[PDB]
Amino acid sequence: HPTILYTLLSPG
Amino acid sequence: NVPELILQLLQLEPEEDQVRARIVGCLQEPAKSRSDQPAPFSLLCRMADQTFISIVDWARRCMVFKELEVADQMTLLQNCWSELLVLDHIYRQVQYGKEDSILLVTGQEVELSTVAVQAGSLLHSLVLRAQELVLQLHALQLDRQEFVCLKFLILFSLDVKFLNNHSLVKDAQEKANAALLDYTLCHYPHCGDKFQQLLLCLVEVRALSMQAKEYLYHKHLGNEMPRNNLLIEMLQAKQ
Ligand SMILES: CCCCCCCCCCCCCCCC(=O)OC[C@H](COP(=O)(O)OCCN)OC(=O)CCCCCCCCCCCCCCC
Repeated sequence: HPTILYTLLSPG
Repeated sequence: NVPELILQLLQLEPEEDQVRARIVGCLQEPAKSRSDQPAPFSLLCRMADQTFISIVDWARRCMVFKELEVADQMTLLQNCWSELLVLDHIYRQVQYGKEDSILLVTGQEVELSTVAVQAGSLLHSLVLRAQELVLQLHALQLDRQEFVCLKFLILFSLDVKFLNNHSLVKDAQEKANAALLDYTLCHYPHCGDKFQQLLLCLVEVRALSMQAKEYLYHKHLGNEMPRNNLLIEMLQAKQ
């Protein structure tokens, strides 16, 4: 479930 | 004389100067914006995307929000992304103080006459409506303390029933509402219900944000948005 938002919040 | 929550939020609020520098650094190449005339749609889309990234970074540092699990953090941002972007634009105009032009986060100034020429009916309407809200907030003497409290209120505007951590967010909601009420009553006593008026302005921001989402959806259906656009990802709410 990789999303841009997730990469912004999961320090990566 | 200022609520603790607001004092804390002020410490996390960047300077319009640094945000501008940060975004122009992430944006900038050459073909439009620089030149001025005409106006880059793709560049403005990237500018809005970068503005939201700056907002997400602010949220990540915020008291309470920083204590939540990623799932709760994403749910909160999925509920308020458009409102935070609209409030950000509106506050920028309140400080700008010019009724015939709009100020962008990059520092670019756009004449409203230019918007009338280039924008379609939907976007033109959105820009004009935002300016009406700017006028209301200017008349209410909206200040930085109130602005940061409103941002926090919007961030935690979601009913706690949609989150895992209820107690933490519930307390934040109560603290924020109490802070805005206390601050406005103490600093602007002659504006009887400034607190209520500001909350009504948020109702207006919400309505405007929904119309903004409709504009984005229209652009999406016409395949006019840049690929991998973050605002469109937020619009799809599938994270
Ligand atoms: C979801 C909330 C997002 C908030 C984002 C706030 C961003 C403030 C940006 C203000 C930009 C003014 C540009 C004038 C450019 C001009 O007039 O350009 C005219 C063109 C529009 O042509 P048209 O598409 O109508 O053409 C139809 C036939 N060509 O547009 C652009 O370059 C638009 C690029 C804007 C990308 C912003 C994506 C954000 C949409 C939110 C729209 C929200 C307005 C909100 C007001 C509160």
